[PDB]
Amino acid sequence: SLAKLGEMRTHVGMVKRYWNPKMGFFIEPERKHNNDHFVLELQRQSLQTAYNYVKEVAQNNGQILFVGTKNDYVKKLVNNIAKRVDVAFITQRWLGGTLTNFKTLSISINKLNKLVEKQAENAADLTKKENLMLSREIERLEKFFGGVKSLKRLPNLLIVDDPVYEKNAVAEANILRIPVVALCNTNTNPELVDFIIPANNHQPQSTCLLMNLLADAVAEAKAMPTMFAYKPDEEIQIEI
Amino acid sequence: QKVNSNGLRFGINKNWISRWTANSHAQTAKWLIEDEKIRNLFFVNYRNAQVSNVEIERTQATVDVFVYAAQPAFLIGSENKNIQKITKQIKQIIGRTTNLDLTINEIGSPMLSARIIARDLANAIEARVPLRTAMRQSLIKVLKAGANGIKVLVSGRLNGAEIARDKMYIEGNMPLSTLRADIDYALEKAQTTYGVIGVKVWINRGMIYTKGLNR
Amino acid sequence: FEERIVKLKRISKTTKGGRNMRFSVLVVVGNRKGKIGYGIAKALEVPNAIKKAIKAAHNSLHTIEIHKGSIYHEVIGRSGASRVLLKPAPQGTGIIAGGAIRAIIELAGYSDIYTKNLGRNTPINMIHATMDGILKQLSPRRVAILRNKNLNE
Amino acid sequence: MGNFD
RNA sequence: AUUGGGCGUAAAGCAAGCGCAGGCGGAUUGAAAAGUCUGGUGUUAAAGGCAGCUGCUUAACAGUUGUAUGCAUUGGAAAC
RNA sequence: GGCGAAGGCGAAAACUUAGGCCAUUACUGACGCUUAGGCUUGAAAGUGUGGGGAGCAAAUAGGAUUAGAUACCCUAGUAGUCCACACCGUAAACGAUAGAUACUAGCUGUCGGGGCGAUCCCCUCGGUAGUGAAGUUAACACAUUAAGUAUCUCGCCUGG
RNA sequence: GGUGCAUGGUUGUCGUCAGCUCGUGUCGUGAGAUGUUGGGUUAAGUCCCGCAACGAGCGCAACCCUUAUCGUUAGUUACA
RNA sequence: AAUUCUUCA
Repeated sequence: SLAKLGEMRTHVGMVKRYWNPKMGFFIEPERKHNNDHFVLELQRQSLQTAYNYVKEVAQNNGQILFVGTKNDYVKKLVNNIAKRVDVAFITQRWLGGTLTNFKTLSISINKLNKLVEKQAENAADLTKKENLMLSREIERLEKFFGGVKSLKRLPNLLIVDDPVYEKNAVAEANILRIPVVALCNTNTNPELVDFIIPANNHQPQSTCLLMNLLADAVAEAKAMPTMFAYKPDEEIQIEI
Repeated sequence: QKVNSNGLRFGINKNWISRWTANSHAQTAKWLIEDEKIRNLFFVNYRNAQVSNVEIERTQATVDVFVYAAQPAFLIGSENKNIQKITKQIKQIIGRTTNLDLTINEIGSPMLSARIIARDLANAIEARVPLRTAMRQSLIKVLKAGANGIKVLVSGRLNGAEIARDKMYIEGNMPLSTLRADIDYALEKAQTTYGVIGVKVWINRGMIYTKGLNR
Repeated sequence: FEERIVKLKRISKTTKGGRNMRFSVLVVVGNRKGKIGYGIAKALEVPNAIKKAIKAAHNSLHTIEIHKGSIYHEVIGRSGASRVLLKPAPQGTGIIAGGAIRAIIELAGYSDIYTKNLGRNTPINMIHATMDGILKQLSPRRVAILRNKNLNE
Repeated sequence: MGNFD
């Protein structure tokens, strides 16, 4: 099965006594070691349900958004996922007012497309100073819109790396009617996320496993070969 | 408070509305006073044909006037009795010892001239029409033609005394500090029973900087 | 949709030189058949403020059904220290409420209901009290589902 | 929202 | 303010404490019926309040029919 | 930080004396809650009687600045600030929150008890802390030490 | 002639001070805040960085004239 | 030290 319990060799663990007791229901009895390990059957069930939901939304020709903005690592994970398998992504900080309003971003993305097309058509027919200024403007527009330039409507579903760090983003998502999914840390509300996935968010390796599994969930629905497709073996990749 | 935008560009972007010359300053004052009469005549006695502007081209013992409007029809009439009429009121101000040839023409896409805008606002205000609807219709109609922003404002008594609510509307791009932006200006007076109403209109007809020098 | 408006205020912020006169508007919108909503906005001119209020009211709609043309129980609107009492009415007698609440409950699609305000008479908090009073109610089918009974006997 | 069709 | 309000900053917690009287008050069991539940009997003038009907050229009104409410007495059961 | 019902309580020791906390296989059997009237205390100033004046300093004097200064500044300067016997009963006598009781998320400190028993680590019981959801309040903000859900009783409030 | 406490136009002034706001969106039951916050360099809300704000308008910089360099056209009523 | 600024919106 997907994410076999044997693969969960290092997946559980949380910060020492910083938790909402509403995750007491979705966790093991409180461990003395202050690192409350997790229940594997419920996380397996939730990951499978997320797998099916992503399958369905991809079948109905939908688009999903990826957000990852921790210190150095998760942004790199999302970047590697983006360039590896096609998916809508945001690598830099989610801006206040990025989902509840689209016109203010539709103008920006359309201007980005128009000026990048012009730059492709601009073959030094303008002055070098103005060309460099335009290139800097394109970099400015792309460094906040790293992946949102190919979708022209609202996303049907999206994942969140940390619900306590996309607080504005998740609040805006709950304002609208679209469902959301995230690696729900044990410091949230069991209402801000429609599909609860309890896991670690400060340990890089578990985040790696789950981001890769969800990327595969959206990929295998694209008629694209994947590696975690009911494969009992696993892989070794560590932070540095 | 603020300086007019039309005057600052006289001679660096636009050309003089009148092009003429004479000898030393002995009758040039008469030149100005006598062409001013026809200048104000075409604007006062004809507020139903929407004349855009008047150009006076009069040389030594001659006179030529190019006029631009949107419906020259009332200037000429259906049976040319007005053209003899207009010739005559030209005559008593120019004299009986000079020719009187003149011509009227149509300005292409007339919905970009501030003069007809000011005339329309004056006509709307003088008939006790709600000001809000007047400015809204005028602004939407002028912006429908396709151009840069418009700066139209009214001052005076609006249906009551102790005026403190002079409306001002602005949209698009209206750079006044730019040495040239082809922003034409007009000022008009609407005469109502509540005193005089001053309507000021700024119309921007595109950008021309870094290209050309005159017209 | 009938798009009726209620009491409007005249407000102005204060800066260096005069005061920035910019009043606000509040509005209720409803189809008189079950879908209703309310909104509040502000702008410099009347038409712009009205349009913004209509937009902010109409995007934020909510649903409520009609039980024989009236409410079948009593509700006490309790928000911002402003109570309002709603008591059931017979099959039909004529609408009875306060002006703002009259518009609120007429645009919902009710025939008649017993209404009486308590506390303050501020229209905005009064409307909010009407909202949380009318919303937090429950249906006989709801208790039928949650209780161990098919039909309420 | 189990279903999506 | 019984149905129907409050005392942190808008009026209002006595400076605090000891406490008679008064009021409130854990569980089992029987009895009692003081309240509480309740069948019957008697009474609460008429008019008027209210609901139908008749007549004054019609409402006004007049008349007629019925109409609650409290109280005593008596017989029954004992959750509080 | 602690104790006391409150005011208050900090050099040492002697005597008497108040209440509380933890565990109770021990005992009676609801003797419990509140409190109109009543009774006891109650910072500080002050009065009467008998003492003391080191310092401080109301009142008062003079010297300064100011137009004015019967004030802020300075030098003098008395009652008083102490003790013993009596009285006054007032304060922002404040946590601006009457007392009693059970329930309602959490997290991190400090203190006394008991257990494990080197303090430093853990659990259990109570009070004093800070941060905080639901709930509530007009918001400010409260929030297991409630201003929440509630119950019992006293006193009090009704425009200036 | 009166009425600049009925005005249009015009002008002074803060001041060539650098600020003044808007569309959409978010938070607050509200006036409102959020942009305009903060860290840097400039004369400047000029720009950048991060930031519940995304963008936008006027204003300031810019593009005009003039002086300082040189080339090109021209030679008088200069030049000689 | 360090003060006052006549009614009417």
